[PDB]
Amino acid sequence: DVPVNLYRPNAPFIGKVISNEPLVKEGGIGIVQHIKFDLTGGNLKYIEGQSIGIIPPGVDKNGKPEKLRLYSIASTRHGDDVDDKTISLCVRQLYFKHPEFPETVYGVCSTYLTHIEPGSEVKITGPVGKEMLLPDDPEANVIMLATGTGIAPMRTYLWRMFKDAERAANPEYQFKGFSWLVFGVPTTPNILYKEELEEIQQKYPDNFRLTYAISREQKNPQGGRMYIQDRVAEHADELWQLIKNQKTHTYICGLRGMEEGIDAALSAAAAKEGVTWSDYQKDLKKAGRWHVETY
Ligand SMILES: Cc1cc2nc3c(=O)[nH]c(=O)nc-3n(C[C@H](O)[C@H](O)[C@H](O)COP(=O)(O)OP(=O)(O)OC[C@H]3O[C@@H](n4cnc5c(N)ncnc54)[C@H](O)[C@@H]3O)c2cc1C
Repeated sequence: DVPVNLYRPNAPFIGKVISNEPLVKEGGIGIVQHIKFDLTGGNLKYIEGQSIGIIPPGVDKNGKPEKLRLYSIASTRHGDDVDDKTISLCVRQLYFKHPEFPETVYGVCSTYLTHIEPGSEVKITGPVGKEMLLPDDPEANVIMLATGTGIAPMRTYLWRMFKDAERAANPEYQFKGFSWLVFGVPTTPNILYKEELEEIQQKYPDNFRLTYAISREQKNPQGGRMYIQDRVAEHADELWQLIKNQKTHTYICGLRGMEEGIDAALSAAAAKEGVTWSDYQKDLKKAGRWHVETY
């Protein structure tokens, strides 16, 4: 039922770049690009929460061909234009390292993607993943805890739930539950998809709550920079109350490291009612209601 491995690394789909647009506004940190690919001429289909592989050109330091890197799909199954013809990614350029020659390290696949030109042919594999799927139940509550590019699967869920053209295309999914996105980024210009996220909250105030953790602009009560874990702590009792509902799903996505703080916050909330969060969470994971993709 769920499409998986329609294309594999030995014989990838060759897609064409339609557009490559910047998501970090002036004054932000780093480069994150929204890249849309043309799927016509192949049979790549996918659903919300899945990933695709991209195989970048070139060889590694040992002269071996570069292998695929996975990227969370950032578009709904219908693509950004709701035409079933495209797929989009949300790609951050990876960079790092200290003063030792050569000092500048640029990630191979992310540099390739973030600098890619419209018209370029790209090797795509997948789709893959069954851990980040959105329930078919339109009355589900959906908690979304994202940092940076971890917004990608959240965009797929939220667009499907709330975009006019999506609602028109999906007669069997008219979302009437409650969704809450807690989104951590360093600056306001780094709020990926800010305008569209805020448009959704304005239009659906009873079905969508938007909470930011902006590290360079906000401080937690302890005086440290504000991170997602701090917002989860701030709203721990509330989030726990929602998690107790049999129909609530929670999604966590982004660079590894935020899970520990999230668990600590929820553990303290649950303990007040005699619940050991780590046990409850194991049961949630087994039930398919606790969804994590960190990298
Ligand atoms: C399921 C999944 C979903 C993903 N979704 C997205 C997404 O939506 N958007 C996105 O941008 N990325 C996403 N990623 C990450 C992506 O797959 C790549 O790993 C990333 O883009 C970097 O690869 P690259 O070739 O640029 O870097 P590569 O050249 O592989 O370089 C990566 C290497 O950098 C080395 N390194 C050394 N020091 C550091 C350091 N301080 N910080 C980081 N690396 C260091 C590590 O050894 C690492 O293996 C996802 C990954 C997974 C597994």
